[PDB]
Amino acid sequence: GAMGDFSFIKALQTAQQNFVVTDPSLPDNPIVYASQGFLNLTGYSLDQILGRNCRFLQGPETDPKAVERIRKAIEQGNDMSVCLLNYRVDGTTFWNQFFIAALRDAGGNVTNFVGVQCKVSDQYAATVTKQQE
Amino acid sequence: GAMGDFSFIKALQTAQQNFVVTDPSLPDNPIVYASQGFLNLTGYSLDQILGRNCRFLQGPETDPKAVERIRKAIEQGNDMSVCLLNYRVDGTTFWNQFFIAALRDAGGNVTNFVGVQCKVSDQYAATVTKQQEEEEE
Ligand SMILES: *[C@@]12=NC3=[C]C([C])=C([C])[C]=C3N([C][C]([O])[C]([O])[C]([O])[C]OP([O])([O])=O)C1=NC(=O)[N]C2=O
Ligand SMILES: *[C@@]12=NC3=[C]C([C])=C([C])[C]=C3N([C][C]([O])[C]([O])[C]([O])[C]OP([O])([O])=O)C1=NC(=O)[N]C2=O
Repeated sequence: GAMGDFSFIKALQTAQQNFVVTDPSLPDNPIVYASQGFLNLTGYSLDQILGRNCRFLQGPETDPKAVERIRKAIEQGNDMSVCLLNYRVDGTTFWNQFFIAALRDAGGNVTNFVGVQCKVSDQYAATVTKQQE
Repeated sequence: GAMGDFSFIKALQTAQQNFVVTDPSLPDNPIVYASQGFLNLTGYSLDQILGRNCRFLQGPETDPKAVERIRKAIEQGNDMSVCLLNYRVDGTTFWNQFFIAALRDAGGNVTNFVGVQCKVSDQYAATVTKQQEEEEE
């Protein structure tokens, strides 16, 4: 039973609270801050996270074509998105649809990236990957 | 058959988020960084934003009780989820659902705030302010 019973108000607030911030000033664009939401999704504690590129969430069966695409996406310094196979701290798997935006200072330089992460269904993942031509 | 699930909506909802960063170390906690999404939604250019407390988005029909709760949260270094009525640069209004995330330095002082903002519906706003007040009883 799912059809009537969707709580879009909690869903939306949850949406706002799963994120990381990265610092492309630093080498390999590490995560430097992370939300509690992100902790709960991934299962990793802060100490295992900050200082790294969140490509650590990737693993064996992650699509490299997709990874390639999103790195290409981020390269000019702009706002793109992607769905990727991601591994929890316990090795379990989940689809991660996430959206990356650049933060800019008074010089119009990208100081930081912010990324909101959304766990999504196999069905969703099929869809978004099928639409690749 | 009937294809789809909740995660499709969640995905759509997270795609509507945009971001700012403020600096409470500075006077009056001004915006210092912003994403393109924040400019589009509000209508202001980057130049017109950076350096201002983002209360400039507020106006005459903004719930003052809500604004004050925000101020309390900020003073205490707490996170805060809230829906406000904001005004674009052109005068038009919209409901702003946003999450304020406290950020600390190594001394454990608040040095930044991260803001995730979101345009939401009259129905959303209605329901949410309605869910408040009850909470106050
Ligand atoms: C990670 N989300 C995420 C969040 C931000 C703000 C940024 C800038 C990147 C991501 N990534 C992508 C990752 O860091 C990396 O850019 C890609 O792997 C492609 O580049 P490489 O160097 O590996 O070729 C995220 N990747 C994820 O797997 N999950 C996320 O949530
Ligand atoms: C502004 N969003 C927003 C984002 C962050 C990260 C922070 C710290 C604050 C906000 N505000 C609140 C506003 O700046 C101000 O701090 C409050 O009004 C506090 O009370 P006072 O009485 O000092 O004004 C935002 N307010 C909005 O209206 N819209 C935003 O997007």
